[PDB]
Amino acid sequence: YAQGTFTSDYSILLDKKAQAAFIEYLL
Amino acid sequence: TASIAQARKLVEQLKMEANIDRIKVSKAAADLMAYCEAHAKEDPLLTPVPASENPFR
Amino acid sequence: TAGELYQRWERYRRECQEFLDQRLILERLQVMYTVGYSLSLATLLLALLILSLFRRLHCTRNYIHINLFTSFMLRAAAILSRDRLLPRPGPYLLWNQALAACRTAQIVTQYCVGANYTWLLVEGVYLHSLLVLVGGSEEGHFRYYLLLGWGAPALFVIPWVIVRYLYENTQCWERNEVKAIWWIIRTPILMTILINFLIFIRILGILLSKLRTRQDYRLRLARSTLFLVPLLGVHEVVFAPVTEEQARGALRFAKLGFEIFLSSFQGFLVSVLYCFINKEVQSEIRRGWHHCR
Amino acid sequence: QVQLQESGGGLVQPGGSLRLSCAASGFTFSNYKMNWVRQAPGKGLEWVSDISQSGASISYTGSVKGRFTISRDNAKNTLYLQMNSLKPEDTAVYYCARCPAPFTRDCFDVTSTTYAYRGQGTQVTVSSH
Amino acid sequence: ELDQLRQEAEQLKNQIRDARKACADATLSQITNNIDPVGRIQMRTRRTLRGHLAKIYAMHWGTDSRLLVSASQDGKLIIWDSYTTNKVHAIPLRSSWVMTCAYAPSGNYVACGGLDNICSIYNLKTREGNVRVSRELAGHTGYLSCCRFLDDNQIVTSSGDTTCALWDIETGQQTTTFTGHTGDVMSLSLAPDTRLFVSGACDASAKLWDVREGMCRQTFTGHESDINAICFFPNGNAFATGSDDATCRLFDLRADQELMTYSHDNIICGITSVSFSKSGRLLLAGYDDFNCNVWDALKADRAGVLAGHDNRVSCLGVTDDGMAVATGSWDSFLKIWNGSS
Amino acid sequence: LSAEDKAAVERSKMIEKQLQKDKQVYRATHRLLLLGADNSGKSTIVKQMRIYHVTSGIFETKFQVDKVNFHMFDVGAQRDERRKWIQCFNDVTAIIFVVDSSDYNRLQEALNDFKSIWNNRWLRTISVILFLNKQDLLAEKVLAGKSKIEDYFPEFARYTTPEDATPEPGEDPRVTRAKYFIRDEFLRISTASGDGRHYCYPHFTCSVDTENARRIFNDCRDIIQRMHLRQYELL
Repeated sequence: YAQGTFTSDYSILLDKKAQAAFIEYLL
Repeated sequence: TASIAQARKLVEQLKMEANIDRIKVSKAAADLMAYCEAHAKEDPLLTPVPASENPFR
Repeated sequence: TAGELYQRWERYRRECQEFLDQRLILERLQVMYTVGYSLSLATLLLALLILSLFRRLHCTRNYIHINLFTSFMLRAAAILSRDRLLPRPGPYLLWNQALAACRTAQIVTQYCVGANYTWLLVEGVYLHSLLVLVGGSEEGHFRYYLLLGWGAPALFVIPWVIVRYLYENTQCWERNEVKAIWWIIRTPILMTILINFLIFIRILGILLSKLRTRQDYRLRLARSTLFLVPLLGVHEVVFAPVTEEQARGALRFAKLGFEIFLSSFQGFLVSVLYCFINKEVQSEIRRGWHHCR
Repeated sequence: QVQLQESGGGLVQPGGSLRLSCAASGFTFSNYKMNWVRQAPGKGLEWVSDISQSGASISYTGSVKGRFTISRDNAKNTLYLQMNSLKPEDTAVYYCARCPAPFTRDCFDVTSTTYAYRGQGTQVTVSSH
Repeated sequence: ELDQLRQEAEQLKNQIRDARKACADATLSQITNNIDPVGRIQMRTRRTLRGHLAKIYAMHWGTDSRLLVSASQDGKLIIWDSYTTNKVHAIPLRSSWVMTCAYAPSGNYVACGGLDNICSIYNLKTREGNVRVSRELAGHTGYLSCCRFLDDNQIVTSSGDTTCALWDIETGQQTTTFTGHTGDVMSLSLAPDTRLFVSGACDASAKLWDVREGMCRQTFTGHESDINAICFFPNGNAFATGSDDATCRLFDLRADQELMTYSHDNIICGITSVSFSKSGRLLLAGYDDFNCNVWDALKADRAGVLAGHDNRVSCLGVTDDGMAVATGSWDSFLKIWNGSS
Repeated sequence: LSAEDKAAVERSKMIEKQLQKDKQVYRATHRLLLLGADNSGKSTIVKQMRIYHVTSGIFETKFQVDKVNFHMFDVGAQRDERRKWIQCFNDVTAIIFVVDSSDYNRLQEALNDFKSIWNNRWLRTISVILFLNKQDLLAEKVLAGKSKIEDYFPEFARYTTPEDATPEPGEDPRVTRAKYFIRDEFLRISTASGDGRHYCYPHFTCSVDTENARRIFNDCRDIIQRMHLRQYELL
């Protein structure tokens, strides 16, 4: 099941980028 | 002998068959033309009948 | 997760008041695999049309091909529909109507993938029963095949709705935190794939006997297996060599990309191999065109 | 009237030669695979040779291979078969018979006891006075 | 001895040939040169009847332009309706191999027969409503090719042993036998007056018989291969035959010679069934190359083509009122064609 | 009006229900045509399976092997000319052609009969199960040596026993060479024009043999598998 793993990896890989940017945006 | 019986029958068959009256092709072809033209109006396949009356919708 | 971060962020004020390259390659895969998916939707629809409305080709074999083809659209359309939604934080930077929509779109895709995978098994079973089985005149199993074709994935995905919702419910059924819940849907996919491998071997064993009896040979066998591999979807078994290893590096992305590649263009490949190459339908269009002219 | 009267034949000394010509009329002597069936005394009809629609495909029975030749002339409307080195057991009545249908390669009933498109038959005898 | 008889036979045939040419002033095409073309003829498959599992070898329309009976090599003899497609009977045959079928003019009886030398006859309107074989007319040596119901009590069967016979149903015996052709009799067609009939054989000659007298009257030799099918002109003074050379020839009774040969250079297959229209102007011919050709009797023109069949067409029949044309084939489908204004 | 029409449709529904039942049994059984000459052991072949019993025209024998039914037809009373009734057997599973190997005289007639069957337009897709019958008498004729096959087939002096030959243990080399020459004579016709639509299945058979329905079964099964494979374009 290629599809599921790709969207699971993409689910976190983009989510983590939002985190490390949200804190940096404050400062 | 079977051969002699067949040959006698064939000659007798052809002898009676050859003694028939033949109508000239000009008259025979005219009769075929006359029949086709006479009944051409009542032919529902050469000239299709209106769909209001044919059974095959 | 991200959502937990804002929850603890707000509560702090209550007391007070009293990773770049991997994204790019995934994006490059995102355009690549949606190109194959979109193309496969366009090309096979032409194949399905010219093969379904033609009363000349209506044998039981083409019924499965009709049903196999329509499972590719329904699988490809669901992927495009789910990818179109994609409620990504970036689309925004309170929200509603999307987290529940992502639940509905994803759950359709899960059944859509299961329908496609189990229909490849049905075609393998029917072909196996057409050669190995003796005495059965067939034509009476189509009731069972339709049930297995579309009803089998229901048993794979309906429990997945219940067991994940009450145990490890996520935002929109996209995050796979625990690999244990990743089964129930993945395991039947593997079981169907493994069964097809046994059926594929059996047919190759029979076809070897047919080629050896009447004796060039090496070319005929090579074309036949590659003619048969996409029909039973058996190429996927060699891209899943016990994932317990999980090698790290660019090899994992390269292996996943090739695995994604074949899945994306499977619909177009199956459409062209059994609608265009097939001489019967190709030559039949000549007979139909002759009447038109 | 499909008629296939044959010519030639008669008395020939052993080891000699003879030629049979079969002239076909009443049908287009083309797109028709012809044959040269024969019948020995006291034996059933047997097949000797055949020729294709326009030559280029010729076969013979085993016993006559290398001794007989068969040729056709579409313009002349004649079918030819030339014997060479006659042998005493070759005494038989030879017929020319065409295939039942045109544009075909499956001539079916050519050695049957009765057949519409067979010739009258030419007698060939190999003996000495 | 033998030479004395054969010398008369050759001379006698010469007398007939010279006599025929004497009464040949102009051809039919020469006279019909001023007759205006029929025009392009388009036909639409109004109904398609399915239910036969194997190839269809025979069909016959009913007297009421309805209930065509068709026979197929799976051992079935279905009686259709041609309106609403409803099947009326599915009579099963003792022998799976059937080469002909018939429908009685009264509509009560249906005949059969094939590669079994037996012309089984079925009573449709039984007291209990169940169809059972009423008679098994045996006596033919070769297979049975065609059988036409001449009156409800007699039937003329053409067999593959170079004979045609007239049976009496109640007695079950050959009332008279027509020892004619030297090859298999492949087709049969009675005159509209039910007095004479014709028969095309495998010797490329179609004879004409007198049912009452029992002996052949005229012999027609214009073909060059086995005659597969033969019909009658609606007036009963002409007939058309189709053979293996892909030619349909319109013979004449009084003139005792052929008139036209309907053919084309693009057709090499060979006719399997012929049938005239209601007025006789059209001549449909079921060819081997999967489609039929709608000829024109008065002038060979090939007005239309009914190209709708997968396998070869082995059937043809025009209803009594000439409203529809049914063409069975080896694909196990009967298509009922019709015109369109 | 619809009251009477419903009765007609109700009958048409009953007829279709029985036709569907007969479609399964029609497609379950295999129909075979048996062909041969006077000298061929056609009757003995039939009598072998005549045990399984359940003007004349055509005979039929029903024998079933491994729960698979076969129908086996043999024309009884038909004239010499067979170019018109042979078209009825264009849908049979296979043609069982029986040849008397130990004749040397009508062998050429047997070869011509096979050639016309192979090249017939309507039999172009029918596989032929060849049964070179009466192999036991061939051994006696060859061993005695009075009659020489060379006298009828000139191309026998240069013939050599094929490498793939599998003679019975204890069979004389002369018999093996002679029996395989006849088989290769028929297969030369079959392989000349039969590409993939139909094949020949030669079988050396004695006058009496307890395993002949299995040979037909093991070879009709091959025909069915090949046709299905060719339907999928895998062959």
